[PDB]
Amino acid sequence: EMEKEFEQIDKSGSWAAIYQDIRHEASDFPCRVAKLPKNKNRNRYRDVSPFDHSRIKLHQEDNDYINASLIKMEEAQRSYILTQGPLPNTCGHFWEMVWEQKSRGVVMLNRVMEKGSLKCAQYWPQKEEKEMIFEDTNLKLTLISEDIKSYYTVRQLELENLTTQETREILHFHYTTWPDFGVPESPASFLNFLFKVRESGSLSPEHGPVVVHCSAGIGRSGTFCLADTCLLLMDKRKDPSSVDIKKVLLEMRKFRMGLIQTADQLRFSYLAVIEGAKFIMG
Ligand SMILES: CCCCCNC(=O)[C@H](Cc1ccc(N(C(=O)C(=O)O)c2ccccc2C(=O)O)c(/C=C/C(N)=O)c1)NS(C)(=O)=O
Repeated sequence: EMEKEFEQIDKSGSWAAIYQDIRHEASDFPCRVAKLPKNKNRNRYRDVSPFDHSRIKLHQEDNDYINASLIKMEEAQRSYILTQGPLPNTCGHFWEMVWEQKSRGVVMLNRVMEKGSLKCAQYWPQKEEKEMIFEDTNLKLTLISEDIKSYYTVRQLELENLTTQETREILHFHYTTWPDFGVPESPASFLNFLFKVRESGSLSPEHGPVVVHCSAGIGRSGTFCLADTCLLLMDKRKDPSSVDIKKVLLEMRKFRMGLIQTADQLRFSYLAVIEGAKFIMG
């Protein structure tokens, strides 16, 4: 029972200690491509890079680099591409990735501006009649429809490979209420958002991996993938109480560094799973 464990950590207020154990135990792999001088402007943060072994490669002989990692969860049979919020100069790379990986959905967990500064480039069109064209990767993006709700917005986008004239519908799930500081009060809206993404089929095997990002693509984005996999596993195993969130996180960290950046985010992940289980259980 993780809820029982949850209350113990709370009781003895040892979240930071536990979060630190995970940090210490976390995998560590080379990120040589990410560090090449030629890719300096393709990274938002100097200390956030994709491991070479799990990085997403753009299908171009020029520079195949993009700060994105493929998190493959074998047992849960779920895959996620975690990436950084695109930069002014990497929006075309971003959509090129979405196209080449055949993703069905993009999940955004932050706002373009937070705390008064830019945390992500405006990579999608805001008005139907004003489509976007990424000349460097030869892609066209058009806002087809938008549905603004209280805690999130879902947008229907059309991505066109100008080279082949081929087009695909891309769903953009934007969680718009994540607080500037800290984590949400309750995982309720976050969980609802998660189920909305699921219900769309964007997380399903018939499509490429969903693309998930926030600013660095490790903290909030980690919370999303962690909660989803844990819930899925509790649904798959005949003994749901065997699902160990700390274990799941360490496994995910083998594919991208620093998923879950604070003790608050860790605690929140527990809440989300526990609360999500009480509902998803039936
Ligand atoms: C693995 C390497 C990490 C080493 C530390 N590096 C950093 O914090 C940063 C990168 C970095 C790492 C994690 C961040 N973070 C995230 O959840 C996220 O965006 O992935 C959050 C982190 C903590 C709390 C909240 C958030 C958040 O956005 O919710 C953020 C976002 C902060 C913000 N909202 O302004 C930035 N690098 S640098 C050059 O020192 O600035």
